[PDB]
Amino acid sequence: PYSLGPKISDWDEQRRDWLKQNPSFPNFVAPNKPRVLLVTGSAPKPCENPVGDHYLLKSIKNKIDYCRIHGIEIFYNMALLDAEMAGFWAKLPLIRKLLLSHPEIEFLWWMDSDAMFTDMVFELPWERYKDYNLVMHGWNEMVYDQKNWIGLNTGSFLLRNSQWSLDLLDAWAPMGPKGKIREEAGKVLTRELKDRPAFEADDQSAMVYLLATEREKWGGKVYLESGYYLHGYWGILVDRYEEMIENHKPGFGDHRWPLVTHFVGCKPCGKFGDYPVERCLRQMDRAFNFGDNQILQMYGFTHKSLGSRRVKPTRNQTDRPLDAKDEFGLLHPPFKA
Amino acid sequence: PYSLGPKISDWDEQRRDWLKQNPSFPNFVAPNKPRVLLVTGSAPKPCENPVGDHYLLKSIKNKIDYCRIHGIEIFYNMALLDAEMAGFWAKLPLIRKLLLSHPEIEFLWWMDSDAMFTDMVFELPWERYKDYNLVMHGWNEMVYDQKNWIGLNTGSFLLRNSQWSLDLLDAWAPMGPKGKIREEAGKVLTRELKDRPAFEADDQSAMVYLLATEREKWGGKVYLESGYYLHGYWGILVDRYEEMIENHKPGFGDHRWPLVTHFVGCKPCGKFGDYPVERCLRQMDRAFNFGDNQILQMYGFTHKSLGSRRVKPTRNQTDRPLDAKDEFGLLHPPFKA
Ligand SMILES: [Mn+2]
Ligand SMILES: [Mn+2]
Repeated sequence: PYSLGPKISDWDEQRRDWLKQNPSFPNFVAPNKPRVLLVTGSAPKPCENPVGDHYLLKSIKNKIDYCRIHGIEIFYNMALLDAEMAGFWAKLPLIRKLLLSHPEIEFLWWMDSDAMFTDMVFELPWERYKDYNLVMHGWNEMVYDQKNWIGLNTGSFLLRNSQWSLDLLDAWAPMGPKGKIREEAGKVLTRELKDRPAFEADDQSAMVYLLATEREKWGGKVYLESGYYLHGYWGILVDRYEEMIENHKPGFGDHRWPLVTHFVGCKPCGKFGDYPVERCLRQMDRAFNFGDNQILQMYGFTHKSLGSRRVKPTRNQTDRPLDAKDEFGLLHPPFKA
Repeated sequence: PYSLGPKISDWDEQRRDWLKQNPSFPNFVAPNKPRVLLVTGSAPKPCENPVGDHYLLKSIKNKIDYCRIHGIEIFYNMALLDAEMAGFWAKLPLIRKLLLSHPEIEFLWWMDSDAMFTDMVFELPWERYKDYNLVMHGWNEMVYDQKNWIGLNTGSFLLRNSQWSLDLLDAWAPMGPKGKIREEAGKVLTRELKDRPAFEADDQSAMVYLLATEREKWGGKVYLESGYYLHGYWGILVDRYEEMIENHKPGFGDHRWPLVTHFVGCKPCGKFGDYPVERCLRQMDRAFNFGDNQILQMYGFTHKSLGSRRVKPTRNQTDRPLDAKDEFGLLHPPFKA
């Protein structure tokens, strides 16, 4: 029987004792501000589609920028820790290892390489989640009533460092082991979930199924967020960027200015995507520049357009660089004070 | 004539005033630990040789890991701010912009994309530099006496946020403007510097020439460091990794375990390069794994060999993960306390 690791039952007590013995490493860097580790990753080998690595590079630059502004540490994984949990299941062993190795982290933010930050101002509403252990974008009706395989998203989620979360990982992993287990679990998921195509079990479908069938055990500590785009499906966002620039401003996080643009269905690095690679790549460039404009503007620059790598000044140089203060206070924000 | 920007003459007073008004952003994060921003970058377009982008991705992962452990923020530039200062000269306008935009940073650490951290334990000896404004790997005799074009290295250096440094940037830039200026400067540099081949002016040669011709003006505040490999030439280091693993341990930073392995002359993003690309990529793989083993060790894994992307456990999983303080104290080091 597959196991993520030796059973731990007293992790909340272990963390409590460790935190008391190591006050230099508090789990809350401030009142309503948990210590957060953002975790992402990609394969240790070059992309099968070679230009895909350039897009991975732009993706990590984008996350570096958001995390620098917001005081979040980053871990970038390139190692397969468990051959049975390859592919999109690889995040489970990695997450468990990081939680157990970093008792000082309160929340782990898993974020796919193909999920891009497009609101550099918006800060997660941490106080909203003080009584919750897992936060995912999604809708209660789609998950619990319809059992829709896209009723939630596992490409951008928050998981609290807690015994509950270790237990959740154990309950989530069973459909993952490569081979007959994952193949047959995929048949179950396609039969039981709404709108799922035929393919081996994936972690997102497995989470929908877990929550829909075991709601009494898990649902009370799960927050399905639909107020802002913790995950934002690219197809309904990327063509609207210029309208957002004209009508809105960074900071909204929702349809007015999405926190995350996530390129589900695109395969820039592998093969067999649902959308043409050329369309995906050009929209990924637009999303990158949409986010990057918010970084460059702190420094007096902007992209000439969302489709151009070239930048231009937004203002003249000055011999009093400290008299202004950037429009959105991202050079010296309270998240880093 | 070319100018990096309008003349500022009172930057030290401006920073002093800003720091007093913004005590939430001190320029020293600990008694003798300056606030440091590590700056790197790469050209905005995809590599002409697509696999080059994979190596840029491995490079930034490596820097993320070192900087997470050592409490250093990262800025990754992909924008050309000045068309005249193309190529490696592009770091001058970038550095100036970042210094003037981040008064809270005390040192900017410029590090090339082809420079990799290979000692994850070693911390820079900041107190050694308390009376200096520019720290580069090199030798006084090679720069000031021999005027050798490789007597110092500008691919990994520390520059203090100060008026002196603004003035240094102004004095360093004049040979940079692309075209006739850079071409004619290259003829002067090849004539005046020892061992320099014939090519247009580069920023490293221009720094040797500045210091050798204007030592009274600049030399007092420059620290040419040779006690550890703030820069380390890959061609003499990479073959010795096995010997280092057998005989030494991380933390020395020098010939026993180099802080930086720098792949000067390797150009995996372009078509040429001074050295055969095959050895370049194989040795970049080894340097990445040499550094990555120090990260993975914390988590109970190691690369199967220095040439392999695969990893293996170094120990069994446990239900008491917090009793093991990792060998080199990198999970909870004092740099992040
Ligand atoms: Mn995804
Ligand atoms: Mn270099």
